[PDB]
Amino acid sequence: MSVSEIFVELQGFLAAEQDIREEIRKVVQSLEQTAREILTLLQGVHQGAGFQDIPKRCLKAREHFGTVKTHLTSLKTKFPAEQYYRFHEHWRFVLQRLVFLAAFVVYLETETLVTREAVTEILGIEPDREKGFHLDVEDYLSGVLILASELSRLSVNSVTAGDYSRPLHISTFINELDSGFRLLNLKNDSLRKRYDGLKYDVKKVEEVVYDLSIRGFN
Amino acid sequence: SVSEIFVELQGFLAAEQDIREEIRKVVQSLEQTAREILTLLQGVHQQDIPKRCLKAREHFGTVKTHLTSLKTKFPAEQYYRFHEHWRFVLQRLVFLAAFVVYLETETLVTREAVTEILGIEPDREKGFHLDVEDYLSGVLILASELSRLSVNSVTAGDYSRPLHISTFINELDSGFRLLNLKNDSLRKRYDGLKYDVKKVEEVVYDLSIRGFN
Amino acid sequence: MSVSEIFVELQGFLAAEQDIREEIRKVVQSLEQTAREILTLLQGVHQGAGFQDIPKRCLKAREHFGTVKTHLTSLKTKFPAEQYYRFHEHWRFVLQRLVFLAAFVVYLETETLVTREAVTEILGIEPDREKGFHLDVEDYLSGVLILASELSRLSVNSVTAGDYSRPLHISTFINELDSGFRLLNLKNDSLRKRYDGLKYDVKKVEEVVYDLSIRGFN
Amino acid sequence: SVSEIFVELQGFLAAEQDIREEIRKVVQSLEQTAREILTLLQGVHQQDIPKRCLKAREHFGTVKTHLTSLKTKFPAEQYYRFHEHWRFVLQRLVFLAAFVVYLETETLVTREAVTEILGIEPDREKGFHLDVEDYLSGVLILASELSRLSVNSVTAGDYSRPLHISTFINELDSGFRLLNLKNDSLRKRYDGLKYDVKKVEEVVYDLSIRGFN
Amino acid sequence: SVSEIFVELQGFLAAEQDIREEIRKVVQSLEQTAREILTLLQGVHQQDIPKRCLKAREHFGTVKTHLTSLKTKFPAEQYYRFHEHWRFVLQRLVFLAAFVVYLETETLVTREAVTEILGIEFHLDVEDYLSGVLILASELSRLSVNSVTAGDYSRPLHISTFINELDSGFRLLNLKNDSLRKRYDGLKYDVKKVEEVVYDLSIRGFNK
Amino acid sequence: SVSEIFVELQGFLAAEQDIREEIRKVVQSLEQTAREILTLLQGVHQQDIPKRCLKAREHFGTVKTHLTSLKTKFPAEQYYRFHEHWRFVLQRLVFLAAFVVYLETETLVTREAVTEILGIEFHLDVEDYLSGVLILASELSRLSVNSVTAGDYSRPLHISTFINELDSGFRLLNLKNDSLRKRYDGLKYDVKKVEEVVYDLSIRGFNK
Amino acid sequence: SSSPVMLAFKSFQQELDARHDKYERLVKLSRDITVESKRTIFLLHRITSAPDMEDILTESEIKLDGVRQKIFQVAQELSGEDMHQFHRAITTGLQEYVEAVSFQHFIKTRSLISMDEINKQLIFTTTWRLRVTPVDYLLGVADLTGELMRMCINSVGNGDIDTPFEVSQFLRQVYDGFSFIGNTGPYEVSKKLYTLKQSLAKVENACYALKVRGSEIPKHML
Amino acid sequence: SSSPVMLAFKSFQQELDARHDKYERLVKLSRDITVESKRTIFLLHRITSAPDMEDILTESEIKLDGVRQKIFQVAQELSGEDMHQFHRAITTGLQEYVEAVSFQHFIKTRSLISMDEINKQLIFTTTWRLRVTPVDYLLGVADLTGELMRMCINSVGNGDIDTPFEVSQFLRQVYDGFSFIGNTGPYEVSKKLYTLKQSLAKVENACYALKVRGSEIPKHML
Ligand SMILES: [Cl-]
Ligand SMILES: [Cl-]
Ligand SMILES: [Mn+2]
Ligand SMILES: [Mn+2]
Ligand code: NA
Ligand code: NA
Repeated sequence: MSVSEIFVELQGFLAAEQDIREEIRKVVQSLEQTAREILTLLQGVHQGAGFQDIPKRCLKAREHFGTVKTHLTSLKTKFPAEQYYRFHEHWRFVLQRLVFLAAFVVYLETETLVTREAVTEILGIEPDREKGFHLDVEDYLSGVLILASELSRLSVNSVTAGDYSRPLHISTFINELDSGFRLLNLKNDSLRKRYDGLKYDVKKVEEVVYDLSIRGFN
Repeated sequence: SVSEIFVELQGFLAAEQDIREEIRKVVQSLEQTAREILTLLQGVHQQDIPKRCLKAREHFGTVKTHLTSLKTKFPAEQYYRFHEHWRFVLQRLVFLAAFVVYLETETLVTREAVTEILGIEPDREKGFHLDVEDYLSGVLILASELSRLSVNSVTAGDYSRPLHISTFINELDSGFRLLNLKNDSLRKRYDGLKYDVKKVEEVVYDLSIRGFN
Repeated sequence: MSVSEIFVELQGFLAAEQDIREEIRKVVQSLEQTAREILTLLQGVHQGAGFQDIPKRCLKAREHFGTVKTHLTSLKTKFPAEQYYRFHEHWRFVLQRLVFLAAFVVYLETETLVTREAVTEILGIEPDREKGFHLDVEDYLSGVLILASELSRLSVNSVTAGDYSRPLHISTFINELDSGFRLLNLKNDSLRKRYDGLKYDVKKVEEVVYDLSIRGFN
Repeated sequence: SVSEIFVELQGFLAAEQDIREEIRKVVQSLEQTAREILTLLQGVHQQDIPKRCLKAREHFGTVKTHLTSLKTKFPAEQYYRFHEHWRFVLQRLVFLAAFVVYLETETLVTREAVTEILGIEPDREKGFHLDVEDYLSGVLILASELSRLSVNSVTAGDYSRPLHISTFINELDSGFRLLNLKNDSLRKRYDGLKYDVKKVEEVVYDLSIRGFN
Repeated sequence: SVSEIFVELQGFLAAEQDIREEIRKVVQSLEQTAREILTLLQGVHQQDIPKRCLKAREHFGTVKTHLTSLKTKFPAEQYYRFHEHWRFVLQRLVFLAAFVVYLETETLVTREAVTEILGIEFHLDVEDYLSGVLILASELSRLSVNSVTAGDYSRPLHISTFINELDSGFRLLNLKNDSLRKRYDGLKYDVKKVEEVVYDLSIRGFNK
Repeated sequence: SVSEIFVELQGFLAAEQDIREEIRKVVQSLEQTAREILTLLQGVHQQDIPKRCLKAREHFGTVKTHLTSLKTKFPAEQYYRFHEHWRFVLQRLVFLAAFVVYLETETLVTREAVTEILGIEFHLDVEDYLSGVLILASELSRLSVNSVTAGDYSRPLHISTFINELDSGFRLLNLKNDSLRKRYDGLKYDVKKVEEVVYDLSIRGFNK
Repeated sequence: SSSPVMLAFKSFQQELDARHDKYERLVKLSRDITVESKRTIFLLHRITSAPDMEDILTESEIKLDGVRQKIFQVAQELSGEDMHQFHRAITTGLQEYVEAVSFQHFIKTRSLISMDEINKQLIFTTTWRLRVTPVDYLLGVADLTGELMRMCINSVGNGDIDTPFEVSQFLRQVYDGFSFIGNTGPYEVSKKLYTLKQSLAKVENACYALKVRGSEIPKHML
Repeated sequence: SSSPVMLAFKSFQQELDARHDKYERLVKLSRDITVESKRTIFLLHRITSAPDMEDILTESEIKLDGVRQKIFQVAQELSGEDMHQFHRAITTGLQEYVEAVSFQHFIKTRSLISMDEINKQLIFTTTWRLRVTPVDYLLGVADLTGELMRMCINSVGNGDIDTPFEVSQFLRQVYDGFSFIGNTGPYEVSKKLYTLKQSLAKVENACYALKVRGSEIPKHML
């Protein structure tokens, strides 16, 4: 029967894209675990008490990012070009996380913001031009905001560990982030929702810098 | 340094936002035209049918041009990036086509035939695709329109249609039973099929006990 | 103090618009009660068993609508022109209800749909031109949908009371309503939400007409 | 008969929908300009202030023209019909004006003075009004910006500002205490004022115990 | 320690997750089989009963084996909460076993019999059994209609007394507000439809 | 009948609604007075205590009279559920009475004393009293800061011991998850701020 | 520690603790009233025109007796306290009881029990009493509606052709009553109105189907 | 009526009714475990460095004893049943118990009690036993966090300058643990992560304020 033929065909197609869904599920679990490892690793800087080998931690981190580059690059080979916007929602969270941790390492290294390109390169991702994985401007900005929160927390803890120079640099920085985000007319209304938190971050950091200033700490 | 980053980024968000604006205009067009076609057909529940199917066909004439215009509003690669903006009107056009072809031949359009009517590219190569999920969704909409059509068909004095529609809808039911639906919204729309099937089966029952072959 | 002067002034203003809010509250309660009276009155047609003086019920209804015209007209005198879009939300529900009951009476009389103008006239309302109360196209369509539901219910009950002529006219009618709403590109997404129910009404009525047809009732 | 009703109605919904489109464009403009002005001022937490207040003032120059353009997008009678489309950007412009005038004279703008800056009509007659609620909302935004400004002011080595800002914010607190807020969102924004007041009071405390008059 | 504790717990949750994976595979297989069987059973909606019943029961073999190779890939010493997609498939299988037992014998299959067919001693929850039976009742309503359509005016009358005994049976239960009560609320509608069929036949000279 | 029953009930609900209206008016008046009194009390945040205290207590007259003309416009034979805006005003009044009693005597006003001031025998719910007291604690934290700002380095030290006794007092309560527990969670923050003030003074030669 | 404040908060912790305990006890009592009234409603659903109606009615009347006993305890636990402070602890149980007794009473008399009639049975002498609130009443009656439409579809399912129409009329009057109340009653009773219109639709559709099916004279046999 | 079907549904109504009753009983037992464990947590909040710490710890240890007794009853009520069918009836009580005992145990040892250590005390011989699930554990610990930040702000409020930092470190490790778990655990434990980050923020801010205030050498007297 013609109808039955149509539906056995569509059955083949569906099974196929479910194999794709399965593969992507697995790889997303791997990147999620590597993201958790890098997370617990960099979150040692908050316990400033002691040695805290921040440059060493940054090295280990770069390693885990290499692993993320190979796992991530194991996908670009399998699936068609356009498909890489269809299953986006599966790796949106994990991707924004990896962007975050990236910008975190690079800040702990240079006290600046990773250009989006530098991020794609660290993660092993094709630019908007080449076919494969891409870094949605949305995912980028999201990771940057996660970073802003991480840096306000690290500001407080920095003061607690006797570090009075770091809070200042973090104030300057987070302020830069705020002005930049102000330049933007926020498309998407979940991104704007995080932008509402950015203000709380700025205020918190500025308040730390204040609490130092008025007690005679530059 | 950091401001230049948010400057270029401002550029990209502005560009993409414009892309979404254009896409929205075109989709607004395809939606109006879809309401028109759906009108021509809906006017069948109260009789010259072939005529209505022809008129509907030239209307699809307009639809095709609008789709080709829409192709030039975004990179063909970023299809599923903006798919959600036309998902509805697309499933709806698939329904209207399946509807025409049913009223004409009492058979189900092939996915390829639908793409052909709409003037879009086959799945095989680059262009504007017709997702399997969108297709099956338009087909479910068709099933509903059909149980409705069998009821109104009896009210109109046509006792032949209800039987053919019962056969057809049962066939669709089997076909779907083959499938293993994962997409949630599609599963939901499919739980509605059982209702349509039951409806048409009961119409045929009503015809049978009253001796109408 | 200048600031204190600003705020005592604004205090006067606020108290004022709260007196307006209070007045409108009262009048909305009056129109809500008259709407409940007309509602219980016209909802006797559903118990078709017996006399059901539909023309008499329509007379009483016209009376209550006169009362609604005087109560409603007691407002247009007090408050500025533009204010009559500010406090809209207070009488949106009641207004859509009165539109409904209006269209209901007029259908039970003539089996057609009240022109929006005819409705404003029955309620004692100024057209879009004159200053005072106006009938938002939104409120109108809403009342019309409430009507559609009322007429599907009345269709069923009509069959139950032995009336087999009414269900037919209701089918024709509700179908007209559906086509008309189809002509519209629905602004507002609560209006569209009711339009989703209109489809259920059409189907129900058509099914009644079917259940009659196949049992030999024209 | 019934179709003509929905035809004229289609006309009216199309018209109104266009009105809302135009309104949306203009409001998008006032929003961009508002981000610009807010930038000029925000750049005060790190020093030439009067200059920034002048530049901000000519920016309001642009704002006024855009508001007069917006007036010609809807009947002046249907003001509160579309008020919600610009409610935000309006409260925000009121905030920016109150901000300029505070940095200039350490006093609170009058509502009338705000309308004058924006180039809109007084409450007395026809035109574009400045609601009392919108005004008070912009004033609350100002209070927040001010507790922030006193903190950053101490960090900057200006120990004079925090005291004047404490006086000012306390005055606003009293004034609001006079009011009997019914509008819910406004009440909400006002429960935030206590936080600002407490903040500035604690800044002045910190200055005092450390012998800074 | 705290670290040791959270790697321990990470362990427990990882293991349980793997379990959910295996159970997901098995469930997929059983949903496949269940669909196939339903197909081979309707069937009567299209006529020789014993034949298609034999086909079905033969397919049940794959079912029993897939249940046996599960009492291992999972310690029944709990047993975990998730299985509500597991109880979905289980309920479908109950419905199909009851369906076959009905087509053959026109009786209500017993719990003991159902477990004996699917290969269970692991347990078959009462709620799951009654849910399968409710699905049956629905299929039998539909079937009482389609019979008449096909000329079989005798089957609707057997299905009638059967499902009426079912109604009185369920009316004996005191139910919580859960899945079971929700499905049970549909019974009265299945019963109502069957009753309508019996009436249509009676007033048209089939008062047998 | 059914009609008679629903016009009866329509009656009950109409009456109760009117009650809510009267109570709304009275509440409005009392919120007015409460604002005025708070103004006359801060005040200390701006210096002669006994004077402003006399003004406040004089304003409390309007309060007591408005409470008396309420035990009539409402049968206390229930008493209705709505009053959570009623208990808001009541809690504010408790806070103001405790405030005055503190400025004068630097002690915690008693329930008996508060009812004796507002004109109540109708009852004053315990939750409402403790909520008023919590508001006081907040006002006194703020005040311990502002004192220092004004040069009064002695008041912060009285407020300290007072609010610490309050802390230990509340730590005696076992609370449900309601409004009261939520407000109580702020106590520790008021206490924390006062403690910070005491520290700033001590290390700067005010160890008295 | 022996201060007037610490002592005052001791009496406070005692008073509060006491109220919390009484509350929990009333919650358990209300849970039992609820469960038992629900079982009573099921039992009344067991009824057909058959012989059983009588002994089912007496048996259920026994169950309801038990429930009233629970309520007796509740009354005791209350008297000496501001009831509108413990009310939110037995309100569900009360709504359930009203649903039950009004259901049974409809079966026996085909009429809505009144609030005063419900309260009459709720007087206990050795003398404690309890009064269902007009809102507990309206809510338990709203609940009664769903049970009535259930009974209607059941009676249709087993031949009955008079019961459906009776439940139909009664439900219709009740609906007209809730509409006559409207926004005058709490949001709580308004949330019901929806489900109410659903049950009314089910009943009215049942009766429509009957009327349309029992009116057909079939001129084609099988 | 004497049919095999009607009889089968009699045994069904009996089985179900039995499970429903056992369930309600476990709900009341769990409610008591919860209330009592909450009162225990408050009592432990009563603690300062003062003399009382000792007799408060023993007294609370008595309370917890009582709770375990409740749990003993629960264990009895369970054994002979599929626990993952009655679990959703005592899970809140179990989370509360874990919160309590882990709180007390932190006070006494400044370390997180383990799941096995919790279960040890939950063995009763005359022999019944109960096992807290890893999810009941993770959840009761998440709850423990809020109590810890409360204790931190309290100790700050009364001079204590070592406790704040200890609660800080411990809470920090716990947070790092919940992050190490991530999406691997049920949605239920993820809903916690938010409140967790809130409590961690409160604690860390406390310690920051202390460090910054105790490090200042004031060269201006009053
Ligand atoms: Cl016939
Ligand atoms: Cl100093
Ligand atoms: Mn019920
Ligand atoms: Mn807790
Ligand atoms: Na596809
Ligand atoms: Na105004």
